[PDB]
Amino acid sequence: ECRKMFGGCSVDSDCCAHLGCKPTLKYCAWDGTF
Repeated sequence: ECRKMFGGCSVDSDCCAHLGCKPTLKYCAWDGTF
């Protein structure tokens, strides 16, 4: 039960792989390639 793009989180360890909770915002921003 992890989080995905536009899922909503608080800490970096609150989303699935290839995702990162935005520090300025509050959601998992997928950044695998970019």
